[PDB]
Amino acid sequence: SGIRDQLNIIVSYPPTKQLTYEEQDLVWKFRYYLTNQEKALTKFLKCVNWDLPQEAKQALELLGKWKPMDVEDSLELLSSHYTNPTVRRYAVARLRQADDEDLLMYLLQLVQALKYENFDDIKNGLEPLEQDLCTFLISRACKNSTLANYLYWYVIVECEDQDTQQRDPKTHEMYLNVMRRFSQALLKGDKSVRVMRSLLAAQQTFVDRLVHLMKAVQRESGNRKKKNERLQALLGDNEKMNLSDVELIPLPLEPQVKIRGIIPETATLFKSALMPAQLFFKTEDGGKYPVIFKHGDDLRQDQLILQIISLMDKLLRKENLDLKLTPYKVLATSTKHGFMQFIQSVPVAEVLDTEGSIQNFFRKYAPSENGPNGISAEVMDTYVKSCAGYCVITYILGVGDRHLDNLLLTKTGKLFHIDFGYILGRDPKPLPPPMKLNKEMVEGMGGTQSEQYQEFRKQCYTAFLHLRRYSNLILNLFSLMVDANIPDIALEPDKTVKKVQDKFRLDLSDEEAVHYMQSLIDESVHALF
Ligand SMILES: Nc1ncc(-c2ccnc(Nc3ccncc3)n2)c(CC2CC2)n1
Repeated sequence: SGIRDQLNIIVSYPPTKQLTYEEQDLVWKFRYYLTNQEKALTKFLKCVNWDLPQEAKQALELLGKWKPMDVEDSLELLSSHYTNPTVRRYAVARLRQADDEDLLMYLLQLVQALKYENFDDIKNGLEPLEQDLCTFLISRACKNSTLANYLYWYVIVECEDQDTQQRDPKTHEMYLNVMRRFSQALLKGDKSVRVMRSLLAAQQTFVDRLVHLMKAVQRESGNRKKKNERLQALLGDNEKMNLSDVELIPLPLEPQVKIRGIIPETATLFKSALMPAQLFFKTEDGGKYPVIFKHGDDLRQDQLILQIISLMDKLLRKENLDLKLTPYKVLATSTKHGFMQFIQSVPVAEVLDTEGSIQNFFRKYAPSENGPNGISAEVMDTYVKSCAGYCVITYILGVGDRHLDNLLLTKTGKLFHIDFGYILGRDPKPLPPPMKLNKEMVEGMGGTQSEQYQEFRKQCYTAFLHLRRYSNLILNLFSLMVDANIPDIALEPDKTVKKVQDKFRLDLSDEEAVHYMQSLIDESVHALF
């Protein structure tokens, strides 16, 4: 039997690779032989004409007898492609074997995946073991405060979405029903479950008041110094604003952190057009949590990229590879405003302007005599690792608008990227390089002939080989985002996944891919001359 060779190629395919008429009839011919292969069920379900009552009936029979698929593959079954109630329930049942830690990593996409669900089932669950996506998400949210906090904010922003409201009123109403269903489930739950609902309410009003505070500061006609004094004044008045002192509510940005209020004196506005605020949150244990509060911007694209960077960091750490990345938290509280976790760092542009180079900066704040080029071995290892991680991650996500004001550096050697306005190949200038690696980074690791540069390339291959192994999960997650109001996705929804897939070079073998990665680093470093 030599047919199993061509058959195994079809099974190993990416989730978004369309099966040809020939491949389709080959999978449908050998269905029963494939019931022992789990990664095959995925390929089997896309051969079925679900509009044919006889064909669907036999397929649902095979589903039952089939070796259950991994959580990662069940995500495909929740995309717009499947409408079969039984296939969608099967996906929920497989997603259920995953723990809350993995579930949270997928929550952003699953809230999107609700627009592919039965809208009538969602509405009818409202008061006048085999759950749908809505029922499952609420079920898990009632048992986990962290899960419930993100479910609240991810859904509220979709309700608030005015573009969805006018261009698709059916979808907007479904999300209001998802919110109503969640609120209903919380009020019907235990003593612990019912307090969760008032905590979400408290956070909502805190955000509402914080929004109002931002608008009140702009009433002050004066300069930034006068605007800052205005911000600090209003923040001190807890009778009026009620933001310096509040009952310990979870921080929307990181719900595991409970807060007492915002320190009024250390609160300032950033020198930028939209003037976002830098706010220090008093935690329950007397600590400080710096946040950026942005009003007049849609953080949903940055929220998606940072959620993917977080997943890629977790996947790499799981493979015993800590590339010292900065997956800072981003939570959108509206389509008009949101939070970002503040990381203490210096933009690479300010590094050059004040110290001349990265290596000078490193020598100033972290010197070591026997260390490479007079810099600490720990700081240098951190920098080489982070450069590598970000080089591969930005390449995969096709991050544009890379300039030295949105490349940040820490004194501990951590290098990270911010502001993901241009993603999936888009850039302000035409013909962008596929590898975003500038001369400043190369010079920081001691030039193209250093041992650090060789380690950097090595780390790049490792990271690229590890992330390619997780392409199925990443591509499934991006596939659930196709119809989301994410600017760089909404431009070409139908072409989005393919833009990510091509970066993996899944056509090449592990050895060929390392060759491609080493040449791509070569050609980009070459172009810098
Ligand atoms: N769009 C955007 N995306 C991310 C960040 C961000 C996120 C996390 N940490 C930091 N840190 C710094 C940044 C600039 N200078 C020092 C630290 N910045 C920022 C910078 C804030 C001025 C608005 N903007």
